[PDB]
Amino acid sequence: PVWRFDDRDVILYNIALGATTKQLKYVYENDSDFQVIPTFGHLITFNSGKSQNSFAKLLRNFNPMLLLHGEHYLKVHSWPPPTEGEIKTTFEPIATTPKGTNVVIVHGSKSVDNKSGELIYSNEATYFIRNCQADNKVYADRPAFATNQFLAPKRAPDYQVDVPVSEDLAALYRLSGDRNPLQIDPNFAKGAKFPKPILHGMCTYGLSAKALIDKFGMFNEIKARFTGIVFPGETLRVLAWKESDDTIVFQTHVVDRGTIAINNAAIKLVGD
Amino acid sequence: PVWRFDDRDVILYNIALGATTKQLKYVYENDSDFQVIPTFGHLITFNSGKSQNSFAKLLRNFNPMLLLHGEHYLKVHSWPPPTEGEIKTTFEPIATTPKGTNVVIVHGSKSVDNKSGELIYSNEATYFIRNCQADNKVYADRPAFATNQFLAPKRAPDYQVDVPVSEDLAALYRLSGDRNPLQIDPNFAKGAKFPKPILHGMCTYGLSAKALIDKFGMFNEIKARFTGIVFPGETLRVLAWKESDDTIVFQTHVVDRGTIAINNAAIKLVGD
Ligand SMILES: CCCCCCC[C@@H](O)CC(=O)SCCNC(=O)CCNC(=O)[C@H](O)C(C)(C)COP(=O)(O)OP(=O)(O)OC[C@H]1O[C@@H](n2cnc3c(N)ncnc32)[C@H](O)[C@@H]1OP(=O)(O)O
Ligand SMILES: CCCCCCC[C@@H](O)CC(=O)SCCNC(=O)CCNC(=O)[C@H](O)C(C)(C)COP(=O)(O)OP(=O)(O)OC[C@H]1O[C@@H](n2cnc3c(N)ncnc32)[C@H](O)[C@@H]1OP(=O)(O)O
Repeated sequence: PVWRFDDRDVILYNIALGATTKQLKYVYENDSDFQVIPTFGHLITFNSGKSQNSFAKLLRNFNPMLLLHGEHYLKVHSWPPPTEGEIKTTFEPIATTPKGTNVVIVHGSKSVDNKSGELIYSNEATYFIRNCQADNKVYADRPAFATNQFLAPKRAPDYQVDVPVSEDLAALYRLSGDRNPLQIDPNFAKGAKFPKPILHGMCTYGLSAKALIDKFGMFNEIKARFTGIVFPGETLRVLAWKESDDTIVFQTHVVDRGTIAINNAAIKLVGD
Repeated sequence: PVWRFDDRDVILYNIALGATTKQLKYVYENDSDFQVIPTFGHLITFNSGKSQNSFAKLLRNFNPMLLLHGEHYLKVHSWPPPTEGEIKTTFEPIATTPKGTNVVIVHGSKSVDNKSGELIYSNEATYFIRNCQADNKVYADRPAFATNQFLAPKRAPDYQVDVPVSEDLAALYRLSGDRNPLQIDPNFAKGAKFPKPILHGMCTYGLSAKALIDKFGMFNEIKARFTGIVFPGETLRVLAWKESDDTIVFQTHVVDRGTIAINNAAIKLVGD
């Protein structure tokens, strides 16, 4: 379950989240401040091989076509996140909860340096799966940040910014590891009850992450709920509330349809 | 000297050349017509290890910073080009010719399938190197197509298309293998007497090739002279003439400055 990556991966990922040559630190591997947007650490989800599917042991009548990314939580334990090297990931179940004819499963992971043993990333993916069953069980504990609902305060955001999503971004973003046909193949997306392919939840998430970093700087911790779908070609609106010296609460909206794509979300800033 | 590549490399390359999700044949690995734009075969130039620099052994006063891609010839011998596998490449010098304080050097290569021995690609790369010296020598015979002038006919073009070059295109394109700082680092480009980083010769070429394919179909042989620089953010204009059942002659102009970027160029269409 070893993920091998280098600056090519870093740059291909950063570019997909909107890094331009105005920011050589994200797109040029020899730049003095070369760095990867920390949501990159989620990619153990897709590049750890067969063991990454171990959540499915707990599901009855699982059709991957009907799976949606429901929430994601990511912690970077070792700062800054590496731009090259080797990471070994170990997976474990956290919880399964029936929601009507749906299931919500929480899949937990730890990602270490495969050379040294050093803890680098921790992830908790939550899937919302339609027409699926599972036992009502809790298996493991979670950090508070991961279950914080991070309700936006009832006041205007301290910061707001629009982020265009290219019609072709899913095709580029998916090269980072998530080959799900759902986001590229119209006939597959049609079988999952969408009128055309949708945008990877983790893409919206990274686009939001990137926008927040330009404004508030780097973070080592992130959690969010995917509350509504995004299509390639649409324009996102990232709303940000600075709730402490440390913590930025946010929402990502779809300008075009007036829905909320990301809710119950926050980042925790690395300090100085 | 083994290049390992797969659908990811293919799609990453296709996108940099302007392939969109309207063309799933170029950007989705499970499309039944999944295929790579054949200029992909030049990439042995960058993905074959240290032996690929062997041309420099014939050079005196060589500074890589002062190197420019001068001409390029590619033949595809095995149709269609593979979208995954392993290719072993071997290189030979073809010619060195001093032009005043410059050197023109031609670097020959054959790229086989590493498992089978099958000739996949052949390349002839011509570099124009400023402030360089070399002997006046001819080492090898060359195909007619590689040395053809392909004079643009006097009549009006049969076909004409504009191809906009994103200002960020260099940053994506170079992930296909060519890591030269000339195209990304403004400081290095300044050392080369360019007011901003230039676009990769092979990108202009691939962009041009892509546009030619959308109109004329697939080709298995291509040759072009790089006669003018291109800057990312500029608009290319491809000019084309059908000169036989086999052969399409072209040029690529830079609209913004009224220069000729690619001249003395043709493609050989794939048969029936
Ligand atoms: C190899 C590993 C593979 C793993 C990665 C897989 C590949 C990935 O590429 C997949 C993707 O990227 S898919 C795209 C990203 N996600 C989305 O777009 C989801 C957008 N949100 C929605 O369509 C709805 O919130 C929707 C449809 C999810 C739910 O909305 P509703 O149908 O209106 O459900 P609702 O009636 O609101 O809620 C029922 C109960 O579920 C809880 N809940 C709601 N949304 C949730 C969510 N997003 N995550 C977790 N739980 C959620 C509610 O609390 C409710 O519970 P309760 O009744 O106890 O209050
Ligand atoms: C393993 C790793 C290897 C890596 C390899 C490559 C890595 C890459 O990153 C490199 C790139 O992509 S660099 C960018 C691409 N190239 C360009 O943009 C060049 C555009 N062309 C020019 O600026 C000029 O034609 C220019 C500057 C090239 C020449 O024009 P001039 O200085 O005006 O010279 P001129 O008076 O026109 O001619 C002098 C003699 O040189 C010959 N010549 C001219 N252009 C040539 C060319 N493009 N190719 C070959 N020979 C050329 C002329 O024939 C003339 O010789 P003669 O008088 O005997 O005929």
